[PDB]
Amino acid sequence: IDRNCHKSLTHLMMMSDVTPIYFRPTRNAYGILGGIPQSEFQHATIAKRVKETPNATWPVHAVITNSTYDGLLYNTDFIKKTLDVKSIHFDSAWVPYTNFSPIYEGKCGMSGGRVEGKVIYETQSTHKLLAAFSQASMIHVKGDVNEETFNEAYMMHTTTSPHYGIVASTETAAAMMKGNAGKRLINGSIERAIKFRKEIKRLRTESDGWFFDVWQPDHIDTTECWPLRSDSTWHGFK
Amino acid sequence: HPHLLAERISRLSSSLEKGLYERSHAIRLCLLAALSGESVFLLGPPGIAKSLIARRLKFAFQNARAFEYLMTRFSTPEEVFGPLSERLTSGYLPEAEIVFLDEIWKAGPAILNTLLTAINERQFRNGAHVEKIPMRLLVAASNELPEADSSLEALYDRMLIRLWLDKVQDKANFRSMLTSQQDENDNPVPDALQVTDEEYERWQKEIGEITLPDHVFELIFMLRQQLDKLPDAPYVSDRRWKKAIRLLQASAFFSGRSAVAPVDLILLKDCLWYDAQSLNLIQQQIDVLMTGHAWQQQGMLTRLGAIVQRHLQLQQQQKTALTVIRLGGIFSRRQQYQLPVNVTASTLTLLLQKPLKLHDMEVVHISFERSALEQWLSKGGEIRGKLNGIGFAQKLNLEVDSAQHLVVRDVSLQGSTLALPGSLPGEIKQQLEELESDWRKQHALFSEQQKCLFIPGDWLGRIEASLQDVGAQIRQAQQ
Ligand SMILES: Nc1ncnc2c1ncn2[C@@H]1O[C@H](COP(=O)(O)OP(=O)(O)O)[C@@H](O)[C@H]1O
Repeated sequence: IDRNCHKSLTHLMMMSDVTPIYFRPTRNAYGILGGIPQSEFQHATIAKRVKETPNATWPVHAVITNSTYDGLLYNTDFIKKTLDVKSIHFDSAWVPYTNFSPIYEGKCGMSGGRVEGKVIYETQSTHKLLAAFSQASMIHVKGDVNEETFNEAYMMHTTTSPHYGIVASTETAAAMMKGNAGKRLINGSIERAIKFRKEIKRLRTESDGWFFDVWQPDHIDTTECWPLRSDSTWHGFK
Repeated sequence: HPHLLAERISRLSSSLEKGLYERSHAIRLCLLAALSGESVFLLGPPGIAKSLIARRLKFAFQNARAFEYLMTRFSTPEEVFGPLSERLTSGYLPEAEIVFLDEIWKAGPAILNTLLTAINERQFRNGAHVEKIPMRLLVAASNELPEADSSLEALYDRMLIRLWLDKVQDKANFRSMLTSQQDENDNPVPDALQVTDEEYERWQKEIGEITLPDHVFELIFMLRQQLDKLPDAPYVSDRRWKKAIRLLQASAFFSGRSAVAPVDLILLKDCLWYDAQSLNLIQQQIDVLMTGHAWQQQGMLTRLGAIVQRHLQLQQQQKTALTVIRLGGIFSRRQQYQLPVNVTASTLTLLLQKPLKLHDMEVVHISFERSALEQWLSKGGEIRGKLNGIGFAQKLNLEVDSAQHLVVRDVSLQGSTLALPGSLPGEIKQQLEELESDWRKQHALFSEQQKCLFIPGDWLGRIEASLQDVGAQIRQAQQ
């Protein structure tokens, strides 16, 4: 399990007799937590904390907070090959749109193909950054999972009379995004976000005094995800 | 009988040191490997007394043979073990006891393949079958270091002790060394200190009979996990850990002890590194382990620091009030919790400021029950408490105060804040003497096993300084 976990993930460790292993994500001084380094995914790291911690076997599941609460996507093209876990979980509860745009290919768990011997688990939120009623969520599957016996575990938390008003709005969010008429909402939100980022730098130099600053690189002319390089000073991550 | 063994060994190495100054670590370590069946490796520039130690330890026995050989780039196996006629091995290595091999990092591939079979099994092929070798001490010196990816690393990973010799640096020890009159070819060892062949075969079996205490295993297993946390630490296989147990059991055997002593872990500084980069990493982690987990150095620091923080907290509690804390959780009514370590009795008494007329009588102290106070402050209801420590537990009109106190109401709706009776506080002195007594118990074991001959002298200045640092700090808070 990742260190930057949600309150819902805390009760999960208190109901299952398991031995979790916490990571050490990167961080700066402003409070914005970075991400898990690439050294924590190697083969010499997974089995490193297993022998040191008493009563621990081979990890069969990994929970990765991608993205975090602030919105920082990781690199799934390197985790799906280096991290030797047959059940990698991606907490994509804040990015229900990494598909309807070409600037998100190879950045999430759903982008790409089926990993041999592994499976991708994503619990993308529905009533957070979409358009549906409350108490709605999705479970994405990229590979082979369970359904017959797994349905018994789903009924342990869901009553026998589900509210169809939420189910009808849950599938509606998947239909409002299909087609070119739905893809304009993702690209339109990015264009309005980049325009808002340029208005801050424009009203900063021309102003007479202090002004707000956006945590962004010095070059924002492109329309894509700005990578966090090692020769920059805007991110401040050592 | 076991106590007299440490005195005979101390007198045997006394004559061996006479003639080689600043070389006590290179002579005393070779004696332990000779009486236990181990090896030793030396490293340094040619001319720092590396070949005399192989010819000096032979005088401590009665049937020893020397063999000073120099490996070259064109050396042949027939010139090392003996030329064949079946091999004429008259005074070489298969029948010798102490052999010397200088510049071992330059022999041929056939020589290295024969040196690997004469260590694990003490055997050597002779045309057809093999034969036993009465080898007692194996020493090897050189100058340079081998490659990182070569066939010469198969022999280095099998040796136990890796000595680190260097030229002289002290000026006082160089005056007598520059003009020394002690001969290096005589017999300075007396005839009464030399062991026989019968005593050697008996000591080889009594080494494995040394018991392994549970406190010693907690330090050896922790050191193995500490090296794994550092990626730059040298890789150590399971073969070295099996031979390291015999090294510690043999050190405490000749020191008048029956079990493995925690001080024997100092010899592990020359059994893990392999080059100059890993030399500063092995000696650093062991120094922290010996001054942090051996005699519970850090174990006393985690308890002394809490006393200093507790001493500053009791300054505002020892005029006297009683602050009630709120217990955590999601409950409807605002529940309250008692005091933790401050009060521990069951039928404790509580004082009060302004006296009240309860039950048509005066009272100066009211005692409550600990088993009944925890239930009323959580599940609610009514509290029952006696007056003046006598009578039955009568009911009172006790409620919660805005400033976290206990206001006792009567028939006139009057307030009365309750408080606990008061007494270097007593709690600080009680918790400090228990930690101070543990320091004398750990120092008592160190003030008995320090006479071990197989311990370097430079480590006595760091282990003793670590124990005196905690003692100098624990005696400051009690002033
Ligand atoms: N550091 C030293 N202290 C005292 N004597 C030494 C020292 N180094 C060398 N010697 C003397 O030099 C003589 C020859 O040493 P040698 O075998 O050449 O050393 P190495 O094998 O290191 O070259 C020995 O008899 C020894 O007494």
